[PDB]
Amino acid sequence: IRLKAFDHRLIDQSTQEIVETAKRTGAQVRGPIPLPTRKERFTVLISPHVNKDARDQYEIRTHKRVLDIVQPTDKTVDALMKLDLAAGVEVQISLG
Amino acid sequence: PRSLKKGPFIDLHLLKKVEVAVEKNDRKPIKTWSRRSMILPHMVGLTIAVHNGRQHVPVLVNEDMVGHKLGEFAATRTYR
Amino acid sequence: RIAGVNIPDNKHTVISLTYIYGVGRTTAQSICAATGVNPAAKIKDLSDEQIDQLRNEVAKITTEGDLRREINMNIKRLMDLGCYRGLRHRRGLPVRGQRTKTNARTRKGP
Amino acid sequence: RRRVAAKREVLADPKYGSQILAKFMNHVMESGKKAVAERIVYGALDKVKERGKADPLETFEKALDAIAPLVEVKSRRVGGATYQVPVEVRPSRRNALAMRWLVDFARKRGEKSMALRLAGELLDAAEGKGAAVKKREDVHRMAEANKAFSHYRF
Amino acid sequence: KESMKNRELKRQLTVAKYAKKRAELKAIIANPNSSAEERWNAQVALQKQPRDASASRLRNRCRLTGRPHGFYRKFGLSRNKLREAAMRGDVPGLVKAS
Amino acid sequence: ATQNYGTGRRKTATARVFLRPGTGKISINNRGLDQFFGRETARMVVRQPLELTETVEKFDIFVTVVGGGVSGQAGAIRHGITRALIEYDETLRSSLRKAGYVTRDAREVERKKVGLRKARKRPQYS
RNA sequence: ACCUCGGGUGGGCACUCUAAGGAGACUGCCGGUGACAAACCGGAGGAAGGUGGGGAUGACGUCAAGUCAUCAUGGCCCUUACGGCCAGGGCUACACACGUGCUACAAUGGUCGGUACAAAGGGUUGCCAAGCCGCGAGGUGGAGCUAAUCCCAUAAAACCGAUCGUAGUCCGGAUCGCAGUCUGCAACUCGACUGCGUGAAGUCGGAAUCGCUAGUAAUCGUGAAUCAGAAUGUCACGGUG
Ligand SMILES: [Mg+2]
Ligand SMILES: [Mg+2]
Repeated sequence: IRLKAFDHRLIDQSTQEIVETAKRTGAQVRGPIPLPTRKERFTVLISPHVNKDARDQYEIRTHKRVLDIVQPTDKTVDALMKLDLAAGVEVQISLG
Repeated sequence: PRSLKKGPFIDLHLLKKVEVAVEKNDRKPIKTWSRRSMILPHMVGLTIAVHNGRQHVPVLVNEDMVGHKLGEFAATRTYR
Repeated sequence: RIAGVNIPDNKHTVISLTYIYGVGRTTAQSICAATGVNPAAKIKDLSDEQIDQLRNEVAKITTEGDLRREINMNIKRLMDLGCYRGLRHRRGLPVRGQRTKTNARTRKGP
Repeated sequence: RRRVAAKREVLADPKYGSQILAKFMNHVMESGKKAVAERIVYGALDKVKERGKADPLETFEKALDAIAPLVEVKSRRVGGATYQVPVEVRPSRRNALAMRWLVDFARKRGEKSMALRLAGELLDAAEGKGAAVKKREDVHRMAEANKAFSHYRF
Repeated sequence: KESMKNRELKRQLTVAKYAKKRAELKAIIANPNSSAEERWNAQVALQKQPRDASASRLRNRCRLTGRPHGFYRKFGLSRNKLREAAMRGDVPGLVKAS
Repeated sequence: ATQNYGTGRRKTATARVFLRPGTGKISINNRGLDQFFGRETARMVVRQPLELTETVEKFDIFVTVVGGGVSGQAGAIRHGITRALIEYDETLRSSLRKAGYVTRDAREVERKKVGLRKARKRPQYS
């Protein structure tokens, strides 16, 4: 299982929404593993007509997060996907 | 430049206004705005009116002009 | 006369062949490879035998007394046709398409 | 100008077991080329052991103390007349004045085989005929013409 | 201008219109096993198309503003409309950092 | 057991240092110590906390170091082995706090700032 | 344990690493100093000691500072053209003067042959491997790949051996002749690189004048944005110090 979102106050708060709501149904799912983080810097110029040394630089992040089942016997999380997706979490399934 | 896989270059409308204009021989200059094309041994001795940018200038085609394009014989900038 | 020109002494062979004016540095590394002369020895330590084989190679590339003659006609062909590459080459401007407004001083002097 | 400046220390010379030589090695390094400058200082160290039978540290110990000066001028302007004042060189400062004079005259020695340039500098200053020793004593002579300005408008 | 966005709108149509023959005409030429007689008549079909079909004639301008310089392709915005739209929390996942 | 784990980081390096009783076995990344660090003074700097605590002959030393620079890995071992020597007791604690070996050197590289060219160098005006 | 000796494999959750959540530092404690009061100077412990280092954060205002050509708008003019459309040319012209920037002027170097260690980042309209043919830039070839997996991708300086003997040079590389490949409908004015040849000025640079207090100056590489193609600039990350 792999998860992609934009802020750690969603994506690392929806794993407990999956770890609790799958281990309850009997199957063993281990602890989630972090991945390296995408970081993209964007330095943009700020003045309309030119004055070059005034700048401003941003950064867009992307948090990744990987789950790991042990015994696949539950289609419970397959129906509870619209619940576990909330606003900006994308879940590609790797049911190991 | 223009590597030998893609060997020659000439323009299409220029070719029919020359190859047919060989069959009725040199009694007129050829007024053409194109400058991207070379000259060829199918064209030795003609009269071309190459576009300066604001007029056409005549060209006396010789046998030893073959590799160079038409752009080296029209002017651009004066500097008197 | 020695090999077309005079050749210095107390030097290695590839450095000594460089002054023949029509052979650079990569070309003189082939001539000692094709003939068999060791560059690691000096030109003093060589034999007066195999220099003809060095002189054979000079009779196969060019000679500076005629290299400068023929390269002038390459310039001279560009001038008398009145092409743009020979148009500025008559005057003294740069040729390859450098910048002219400033800094092109090695074709105009001080 | 609040007084701020603390002290950082470099003391490392394992292949010879020295301390003055490591600080001298930093005055030879250019742009962080330490391993290049390390073998030149040893390269001009063994030529002295090749030349003199004594341990060449003591040749270097003697060559410092005939380039190192005692007093020097200090152009403190009164604000309406440019004066110069001969001042006592602080004991901490007087090491680095010789080591900085020594290297700059080695570079204009004009020999071949660069470690031989610095080799001849450390041989002369155990005697006194070096250009660093001649540059030392000339500034010593500048102080006594300046000695009238020692305390008075100083 | 407004008349200048409009003339570079229809360039995007004419590139995406043909878009398949020019792949084939450049598939013929690029083969070393291709015959030059099959290449020379393939040269004829390129130059008799209208020249506003190549991607090099296309110019990616800003979609809301139209300014040519200062365009990014991880957005669709200009250099100076991107700032005003990001301070209002619109662009998701985008913050300042150090 | 007697295996002792030691880590140490300096200038973006990281060294796993294992320490156990042996006879002078100094091996790093399956290489000898004189072979690994080619022609530098830091061949002895890795021994400097070891010969200070008079244990140069009494241990096996197994070192695995990653990342960093050439002379930055040698500093990682020197910081790394001092943490491995103080797993025993605090008898050699005062012998190393006074020696200035235990503190990790915090001096890391600084980022390029806008307007400037280097971290602090700026172009010339007139 | 296994191995074919590659964490290759079974395996392990010790670790490094990754990223979440926490503790730690407050002049806290010791001494002196002050009105013993703010504070100050020393001291112990400690990974860190006196706002630990860096970054974002710039008050009331100034210069009718800059921008009507990013956009928005008051007014004023054009509306058979001061608006539209399409070819070629142009902004890259060129006795000169000023601003920043790169190489150099050599022996702490120059070549040749081996050999050692990085971070950070981009890639399913793309990366484009192995093999393969080319003096070389490359051409075939098509894998793997939607990314801690695959590719970009070989870090360079350092080290080791050799020659080079300080000569306008085995220094320097401008100019220029000739021959090639790549993108693009198209390299003439006007692209970038490759081969071969030629080899300049330059022997550390007046009056003057600027940058910097520590992982800093100085020096060596790498990547990204824009982008069919095209960086000595801009932004960004590390070595040695
Ligand atoms: Mg002051
Ligand atoms: Mg590009």
